[PDB]
Amino acid sequence: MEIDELTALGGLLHDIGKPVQRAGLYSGDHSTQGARFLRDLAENTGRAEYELLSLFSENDELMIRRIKELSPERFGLTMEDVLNALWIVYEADNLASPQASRPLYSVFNPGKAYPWAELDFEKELPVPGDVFSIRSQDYRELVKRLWEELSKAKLRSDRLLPVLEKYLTFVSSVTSEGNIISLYDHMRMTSAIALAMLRAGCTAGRCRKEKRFLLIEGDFSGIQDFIYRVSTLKYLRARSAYLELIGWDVVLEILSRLGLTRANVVFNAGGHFMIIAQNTPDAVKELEEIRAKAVEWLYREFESDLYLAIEWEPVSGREFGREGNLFAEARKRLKHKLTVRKLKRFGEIKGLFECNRLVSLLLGFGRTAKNDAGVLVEGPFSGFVPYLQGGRPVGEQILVKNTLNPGEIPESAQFVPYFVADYFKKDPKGGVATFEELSMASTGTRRLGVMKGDVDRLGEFFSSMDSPSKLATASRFMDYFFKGYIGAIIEGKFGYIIGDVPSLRDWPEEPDIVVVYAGGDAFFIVGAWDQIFELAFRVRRAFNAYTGGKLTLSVGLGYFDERTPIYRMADVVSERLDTAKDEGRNRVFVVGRSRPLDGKHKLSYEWNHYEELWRTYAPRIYAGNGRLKGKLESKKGLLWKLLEIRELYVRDPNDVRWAYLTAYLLDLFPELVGIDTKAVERKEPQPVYWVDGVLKIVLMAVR
Amino acid sequence: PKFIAVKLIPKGPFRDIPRADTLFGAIGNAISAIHGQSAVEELVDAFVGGARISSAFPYSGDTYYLPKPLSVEPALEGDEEERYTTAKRLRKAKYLDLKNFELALRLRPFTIPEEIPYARVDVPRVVLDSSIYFWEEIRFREKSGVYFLYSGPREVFDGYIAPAMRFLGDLFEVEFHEMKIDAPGSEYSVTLSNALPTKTPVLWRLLRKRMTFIAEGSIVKNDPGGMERLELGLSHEVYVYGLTFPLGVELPEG
RNA sequence: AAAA
RNA sequence: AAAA
Repeated sequence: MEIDELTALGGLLHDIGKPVQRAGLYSGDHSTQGARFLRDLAENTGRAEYELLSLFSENDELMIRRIKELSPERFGLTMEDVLNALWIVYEADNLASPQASRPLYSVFNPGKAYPWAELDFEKELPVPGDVFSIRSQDYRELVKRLWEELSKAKLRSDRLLPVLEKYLTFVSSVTSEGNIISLYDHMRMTSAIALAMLRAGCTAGRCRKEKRFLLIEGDFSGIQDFIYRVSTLKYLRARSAYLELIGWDVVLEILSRLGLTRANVVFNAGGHFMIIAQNTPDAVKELEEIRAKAVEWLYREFESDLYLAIEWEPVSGREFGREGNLFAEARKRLKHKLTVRKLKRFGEIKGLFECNRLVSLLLGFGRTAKNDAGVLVEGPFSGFVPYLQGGRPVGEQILVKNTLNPGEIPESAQFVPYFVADYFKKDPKGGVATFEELSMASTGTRRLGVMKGDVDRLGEFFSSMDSPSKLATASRFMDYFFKGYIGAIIEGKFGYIIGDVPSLRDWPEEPDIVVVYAGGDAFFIVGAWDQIFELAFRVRRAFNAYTGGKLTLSVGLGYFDERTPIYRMADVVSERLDTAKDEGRNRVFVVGRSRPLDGKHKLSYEWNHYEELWRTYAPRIYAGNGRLKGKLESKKGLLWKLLEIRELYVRDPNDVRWAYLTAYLLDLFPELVGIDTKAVERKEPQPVYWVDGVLKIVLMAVR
Repeated sequence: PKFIAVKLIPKGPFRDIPRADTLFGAIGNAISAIHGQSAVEELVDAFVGGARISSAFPYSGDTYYLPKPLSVEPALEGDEEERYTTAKRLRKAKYLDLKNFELALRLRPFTIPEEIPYARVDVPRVVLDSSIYFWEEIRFREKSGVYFLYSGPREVFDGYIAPAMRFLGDLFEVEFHEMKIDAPGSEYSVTLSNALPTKTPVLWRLLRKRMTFIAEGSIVKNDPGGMERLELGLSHEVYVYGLTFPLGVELPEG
């Protein structure tokens, strides 16, 4: 041990009492029951540190003697060091911030609650639902697996964070109604604020009213240019993978040089990271060096393409909480410094005004020295050595893909679990499928499907967060939808949650789908055009259930000649995402369309509106699996005529010719024959305007 | 101050909205073809001596557009669901009309154009394996096109800029107009031209061409920019224009 | 390009 | 929303 490791582990384990009082193991309240659990655990196995760490869950005279009985010297600590750790973690617990059957209520919708489950991406989709009691038999099963895992874990924050994450993400931190904070998140932010207070040199209300903390934020800018402008799909995934490693290399560099723990990472999603740190002179000097060195490396490696904007703000304990929302106000002053810094891009290089192994982008990567045999790619501070199943890992830190389990890695190696959505269609060769092979798998027209998606007003959602631990639950839960569950949605899971969606075919066992990126609040996914079309609706439905029906996505879809260069496809779907946003959010740009430019005609559809149109029109004309209804085999012409009629409505929505034509050649589309006054008075389009969204899709499927 | 606006009236699609470095390039070239290098040397002297041209900007009828100064981006906090939404359209806008440009300079409220009088158009063609390539063309709306500003002696304009521009039209026609831009007195300026800076700027966007320019709308403090003579083995010395076209600009304290 |  |  040392005071650092102690204050961090104590921050983490301060509240381990909560699950043991709710498992009914030791009669008393969470404080004493937590002490008893770790003391019981220390005497089992025989690890004395758990009895030292047991002190945290509990005018000091009694405690002074309990601390002496433990003999601090045995662990290389003073009696005085332990008193600080305990007072620090006690303050850290307040700043991070009634029955016992109460579940975690959803941060997306506080009126709905999570069933008890452990974080498992392979199992069922977390859906906020009706408020149920959690039995003290679910908590008892938890506390046993929690005791089994802690018996084996090396007792460093990196081996403890994961087991606390497996088992306590879906546990309420405090069993009050409308409570939104995950216990795991409360625990990691208490450890975060604790280690920072220690590092800020404060001891024995000083650090609370003083600016002893830094909020550090890093935002990458030019990500689109870095990723989508090249000269193949393989390359695109490789650049995407590369950006995530560059970002980790900078995050772990800051944690390493400031003497901090992965618990100090509030979030690392979508090219944004936030870290809580000590406001010391040593720390600001150490950040400026890292900022300067990371920018110089980006400039040399990719020219002006990929910038990293790093800023920090001095902050007090006050500002981690409410007083009438100081935390959001602090985060706003930080954002503003980041916007200024993004308008001074590469200003940290005074010199300014005078790929062979990439594509290949195993269980993770070793973060080693730049100069090391086997280094496949390099970041600004470190080399990355691929960690393969049949091989041994290399480096101080090990990045491990899509598990919270350390595995057969050395005990000196820092465990850094990272989640990535990397689903791809496997080809006969076994390689990741090409634009061409995906396009070829399409129903009817051979086109590549491309979709870009975005949560609406994420910034707004995050700024109604009062506390670090709230924001930590918000960012993690948001990130895990995209990193954790989009793979499962692609595989065809959650059929009962998703329901009937616009579809042109039976969902394949192995979909013609490759993810480029899914993380933070966004996705870029390509595949067979008909499978991409359906996937937009599956993802929107999964996301609606995942939130409380309180958060919305907008999506841009496009259907392209497989020979269209990436940069065009990305610009067109980017334009259509932007269009869906500007027309009101919670919209999908389904297909390219013509319209009157009278300021009344939206190009995108409201999700529910398109889904009702599909329900209404598709079954009357489309059999499924590339097949028109029997009625329409010899009358496929009716469908083109409706589109020709719709063009004369687009020419002039006011000229009433289109209505004469609709009556004459139509009982297959009755709701298009009469003029709808209801729409006219409401200043909205005629039904005919909307129908192309369904007909164009059917006609693509049936060619 | 007051300036000469050079209106390029387009007789078909353009390939690019030209910025100051390529306008100077073309003008310098034309003058070489008409009066020889003697005259190129004098044009350079006039510019080093205080003369300036802006980059080309859209006009529509009697409406002149100017680059949105980067000064207003950090200031945009001057509803809850209206701030974020408008704020993302202010950040996306490349151009303001003359009147709204003059308001932005003094950090007063201003409105964005709703239409831009041109359209970038990626025209596709199959390249016989087959691939698809795009050529971008700027199609202008009706009575619309592109203009740039000249600041300096009338004799440099009459003797070099005017004759250069007619030769260059040979595709466009050219007409000249007086333009007044009200700008506040200030330690700080916006450039209406892309520029090779001599100091580190206040606010900027980079522009890679290999040369590193700051973009039209960037903010400088007493940066006149600079020209580069350089040798590419191609007979004549080539001059690269990166002088600033400064208008005074009020900043927020940040 | 709403944290890609 | 010059991939109207």
